[PDB]
Amino acid sequence: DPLPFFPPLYLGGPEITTENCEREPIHIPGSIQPHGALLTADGHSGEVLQMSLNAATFLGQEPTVLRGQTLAALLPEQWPALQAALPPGCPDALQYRATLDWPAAGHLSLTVHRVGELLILEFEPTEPHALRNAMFALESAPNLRALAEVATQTVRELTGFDRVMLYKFAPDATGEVIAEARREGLHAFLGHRFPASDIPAQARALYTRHLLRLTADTRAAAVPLDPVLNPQTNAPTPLGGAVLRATSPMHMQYLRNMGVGSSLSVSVVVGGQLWGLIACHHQTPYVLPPDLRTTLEYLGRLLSLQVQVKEALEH
Amino acid sequence: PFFPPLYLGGPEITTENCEREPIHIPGSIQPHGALLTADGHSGEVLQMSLNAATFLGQEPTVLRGQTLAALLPEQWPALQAALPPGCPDALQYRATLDWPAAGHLSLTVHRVGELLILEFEPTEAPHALRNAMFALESAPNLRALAEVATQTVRELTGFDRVMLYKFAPDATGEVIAEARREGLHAFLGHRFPASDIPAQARALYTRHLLRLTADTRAAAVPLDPVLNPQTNAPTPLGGAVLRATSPMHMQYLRNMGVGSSLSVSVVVGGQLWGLIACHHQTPYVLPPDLRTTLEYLGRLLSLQVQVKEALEH
Ligand SMILES: *C/C=C1/C(=C/c2[nH]c(/C=C3[NH+]=C(/C=C4\NC(=O)C(C=C)=C4C)C(C)=C\3CCC(=O)O)c(CCC(=O)O)c2C)NC(=O)[C@H]1C
Ligand SMILES: *C/C=C1/C(=C/c2[nH]c(/C=C3[NH+]=C(/C=C4\NC(=O)C(C=C)=C4C)C(C)=C\3CCC(=O)O)c(CCC(=O)O)c2C)NC(=O)[C@H]1C
Repeated sequence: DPLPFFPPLYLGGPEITTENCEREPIHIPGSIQPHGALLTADGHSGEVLQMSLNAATFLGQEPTVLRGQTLAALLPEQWPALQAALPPGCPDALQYRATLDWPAAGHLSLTVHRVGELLILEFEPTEPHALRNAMFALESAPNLRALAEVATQTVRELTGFDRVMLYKFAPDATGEVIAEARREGLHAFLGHRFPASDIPAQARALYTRHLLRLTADTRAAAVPLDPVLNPQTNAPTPLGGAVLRATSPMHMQYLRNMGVGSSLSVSVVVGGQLWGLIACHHQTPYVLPPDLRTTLEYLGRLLSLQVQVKEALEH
Repeated sequence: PFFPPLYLGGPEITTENCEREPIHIPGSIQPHGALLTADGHSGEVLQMSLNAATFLGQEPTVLRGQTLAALLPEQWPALQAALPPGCPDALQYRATLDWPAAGHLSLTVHRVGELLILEFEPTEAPHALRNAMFALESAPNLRALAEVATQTVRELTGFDRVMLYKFAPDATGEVIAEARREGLHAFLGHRFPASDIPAQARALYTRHLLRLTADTRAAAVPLDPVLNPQTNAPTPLGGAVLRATSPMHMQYLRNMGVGSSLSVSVVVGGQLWGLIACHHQTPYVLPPDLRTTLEYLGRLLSLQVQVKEALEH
């Protein structure tokens, strides 16, 4: 039965069980994963409102100094570019990316998107023809099976992940692994099917708009935003669109129990519906840098197109 | 059918027989790169472009005996695996060579039956592609998508004019969006006859998704031999971006005052929906890595055109 979200934990909401699963507000956890930092800022003035508690250590500045400046002063070269790329009223799915040379922290990748009157800024550390070669190989795959196999093998070669699967949703939202590339010694998930509740209906809705989520370390504690609520609204900060967003503790338990230290998946979206996932596992924690993740994002789109094409060749 | 090419004493092309010029088999290439053909098994260099000596820095005869194994040691096994016998002519493999004579070359290979076609071009060596991808996806409708696409391509390439050129059901063409330098004629809204891109050119553009005329006044460079030794027949060059352009079309480009031209096919439901069409007033060799960006954009636009057309119908 579909039911509306509970309030999050920090607003006195209940703790989540196998029973009320589908009502966790996974988009507003009030916290981020510790391998990057996040700031929120007023979309018109550029006043800095919220920051992750670890921000001082990524950005090399005291909180009170950060919060006491506008983005115009903090990001003089990027602030006008942000404002042109992310105009008021734009969708929350639109992202702008730049690379910064920050004194204390080396090269940072900056990813920005806009939710209403809020700008959300994510900072992460950042670092030949493999993509072009893959694009052509995908297109020349003769059928859906060969496409799925080429796609899994390519992603594994690009990333070094221990396991890369192509998980396909059935009409009842039960899923099935239809191809996989895996490290020697791992047991096969190929052909196994998993119940629909493994990915509850509110996650699948989110996965249709924001096409990549990840869990870099399934044992890492989440880092709170400070303050936790958006001071504009005294309400929760929407983090659906932020890759740094904390993963559900239900899903992190489900991962640790499998022996997985790192998770990542890309949505494959066909005709406006979530067709399936490029899901990846690593046994140890593992951070895939932003520019490599971009390659996977591009492959997500290519695969969406090629899945349509291969399936049309099939009636 | 097709007329024989000129160099096999076929008729010269006119506006009476546009549909029959065998543009895939011109027997020549554009001079900003070099092309070798080679045997699929032996790696034996069978044809070369008369300009190969320039790019490769090799005494002419040296090449036309040697083997790819010898000539490209690191690459030759990769090719063997990447382009297995029986693969499609559409499948391409690329690498960057740090080659003694020329700082860096791009190498592009595909296979047509028993022949490997190798293309060499100068090359080199950020977020504009990722930023463009998200911009295309958040365009609210087909019109805005067209506008974003043309603007994005112009910004990435510096081309004087970028158009989105949409085919009607009878293959009449219509410019539905345009991004252009100040002080050019506007082609926005204009419609053109089907014959401007004849049926044989459209079919070849459904399979091979990018072509260009880097300089509308440059002479083609012959293949030597012109005929493939294997077959004593013309080498198919349709999958080669170095292919000499139709003189008919070079005449069209010159009459419009274009000096450099490039287009990318937008393919939806197995059919040619339209083209990203680029003009420059002067000669312009777009480097391979930037062309790759446009090739990606072509696929992304193909996806988004279907998405957007579905939310009208
Ligand atoms: C009470 C709720 C439970 C639940 C919730 C849940 N699951 C996700 C996300 C995912 N679950 C996945 C399931 C699988 N991963 C596999 O490898 C296999 C099979 C071999 C299955 C069936 C997957 C792939 C995801 C996607 C995320 C990822 O790739 O890591 C969420 C949403 C988490 C988030 O985005 O924060 C939630 C709430 N899962 C259960 O099993 C029950 C107990
Ligand atoms: C006897 C036939 C003639 C003919 C042949 C022909 N045309 C092409 C290719 C193209 N024609 C194009 C037409 C236009 N480009 C524009 O910018 C506009 C409008 C402002 C039009 C109408 C285009 C875009 C192409 C594709 C190539 C490109 O991007 O430049 C070919 C094939 C060329 C080749 O691949 O070698 C041929 C044989 N053109 C005529 O006008 C008639 C008289």
